[PDB]
Amino acid sequence: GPASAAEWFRQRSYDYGQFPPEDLARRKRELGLTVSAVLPSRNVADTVGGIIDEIHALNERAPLIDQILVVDADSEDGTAGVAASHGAEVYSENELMSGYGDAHGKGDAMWRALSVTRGDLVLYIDADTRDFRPQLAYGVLGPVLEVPGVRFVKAAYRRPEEDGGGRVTELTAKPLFNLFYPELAGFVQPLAGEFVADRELFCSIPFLTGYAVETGIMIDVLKKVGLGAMAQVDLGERQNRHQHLRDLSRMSYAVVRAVARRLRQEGRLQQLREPGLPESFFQLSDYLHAVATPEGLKLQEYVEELVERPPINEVLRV
Amino acid sequence: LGPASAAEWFRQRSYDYGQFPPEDLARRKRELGLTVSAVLPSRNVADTVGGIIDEIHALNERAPLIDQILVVDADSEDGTAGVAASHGAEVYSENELMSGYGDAHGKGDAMWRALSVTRGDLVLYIDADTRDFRPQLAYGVLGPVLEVPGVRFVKAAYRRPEEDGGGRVTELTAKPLFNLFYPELAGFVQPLAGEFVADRELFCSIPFLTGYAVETGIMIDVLKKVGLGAMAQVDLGERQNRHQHLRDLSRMSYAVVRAVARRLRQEGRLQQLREPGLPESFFQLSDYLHAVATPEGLKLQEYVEELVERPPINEVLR
Ligand SMILES: [Cl-]
Ligand SMILES: [Cl-]
Ligand SMILES: [Cl-]
Ligand SMILES: [Cl-]
Ligand SMILES: [Mg+2]
Ligand SMILES: [Mg+2]
Repeated sequence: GPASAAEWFRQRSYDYGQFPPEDLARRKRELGLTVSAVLPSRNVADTVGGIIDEIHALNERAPLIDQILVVDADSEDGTAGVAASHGAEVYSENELMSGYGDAHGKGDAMWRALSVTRGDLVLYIDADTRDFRPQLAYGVLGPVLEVPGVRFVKAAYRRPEEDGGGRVTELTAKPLFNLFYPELAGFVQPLAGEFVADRELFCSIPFLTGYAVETGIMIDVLKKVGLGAMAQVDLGERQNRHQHLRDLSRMSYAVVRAVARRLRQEGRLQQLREPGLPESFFQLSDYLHAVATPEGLKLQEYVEELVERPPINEVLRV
Repeated sequence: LGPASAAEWFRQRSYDYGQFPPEDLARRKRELGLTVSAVLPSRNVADTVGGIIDEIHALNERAPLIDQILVVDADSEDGTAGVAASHGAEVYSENELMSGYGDAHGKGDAMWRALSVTRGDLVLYIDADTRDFRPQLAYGVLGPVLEVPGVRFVKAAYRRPEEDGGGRVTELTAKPLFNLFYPELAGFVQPLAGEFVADRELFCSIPFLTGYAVETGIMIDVLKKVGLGAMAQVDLGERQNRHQHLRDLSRMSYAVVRAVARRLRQEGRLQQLREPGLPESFFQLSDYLHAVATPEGLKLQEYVEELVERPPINEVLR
């Protein structure tokens, strides 16, 4: 395995420039591999159309993506119809793994998607990217297709200069990973939605359902394949999204919850509830967010249960 | 028995500074014979400490509340010392106080050492970098210590100029971490606030973490010492934001994480932190690894900060 974070960073970081699309396509045909691109799509009517159009144009020059799969996460904006009218295979998430109830977020979408992905490789992609450059499709395929032993590949990129990622990455994930999962500290965008692996890998791990999904995947893939089999590819620039700091806070909470849950399974965290601490203070699903408003201080409460899906292998018709 | 919930505490222990007219506070302070020291941990703040001291003096004219003003200077290159002295504050070098401990390890070291020169029954910590120092920044948090019996420790609450739950580190690191591991603290609007007051005995009876981890350690240790019902916060109105770079915030977030981790390890909630099989080269809590994307490629950068716990100053000074 890798000797240190730094040795991994050196051996397992690439630029998209090292994998021209033509070459990859040649290689893929040679390997006899297929690729499903999965777009978990929640109210992305203004963007999925463009992404699908670009994947299509890419496939013109170099056939790399076999299945374009949009999973509509109960959108109210016309997402499903936009995706459909641009030629993607579209599924509502309610209709997949239907015995599971209704959509419980990005993770649930990404997980359920596996039941209809046909490719040997599953490439997850963010559906909300505003100017989708071809390399957001193929860049991460580079190392899975060409480097022995590499099994999982994450995007790295920068906003429009030293980009350590968005705010949840910078202030929640990187700090927690440095402390608890030092092997993950070399990833530039550990929470990126573009990543690819063998379909079998994804079918064999649990998926956290909400925002914590990328966090749980990073940790579980690490434990499964080892750091040496993980890589990242510099894809250049990505206009980061805008969001309200107030809403990032609950996303940060999910990241925390995911680490805490994994720490508890490893046995590093035990007796999470402090003996002495009254029951009334203890409710993990209950997030309190104290704020100051022009009208006084207020205690806001958010209730989100941390739902987790089992390895879909265990639960899908074989 | 204490508050039965964070919401119960939030109602009973949150105040507005309007509830504590300074002249009323001054009377009660006089009646009890209490003195107050104001401690300003100062690193390169020549442009702001002048006003702060000035304003504190102006407030004492209407209502004597601060008996001693201590500027503890981190050997600023900007003439902080001269400014503060000429404005009539007492000035001390952080490296001269408690010098047997060597040179100072950042903000927390300076705050701890100051306890060797504060003579006040009560110690009020204040930010030295505030641009517009309003009167209530000097008296607001004194309200409950003085007027509410049972209350020993009071934290500032405030908003930036619809719903302010704090700066990025507070929002994305502290609140998430406290919600999970220290739910008793989730009602604090500004848990990492630099301005807060307690009795000197209390401060002398707890360790201080050095560096940026100090505010976190204090919250957790005060909580354990006196209980939630003895803590309060007071809304102080509008506080200007001092904005900084998302990169540098990452190191600060990591200090919050480190402070929580250490307390968890000491309680026994966290154990066997270094996973077995993880090569020694990966495990170094003082080394923060910060992966970034630059226009010249991906870069793994590294920040080193030794975390030091100063003992309760009572154990040093008999
Ligand atoms: Cl859990
Ligand atoms: Cl839950
Ligand atoms: Cl430690
Ligand atoms: Cl250390
Ligand atoms: Mg809770
Ligand atoms: Mg380290």
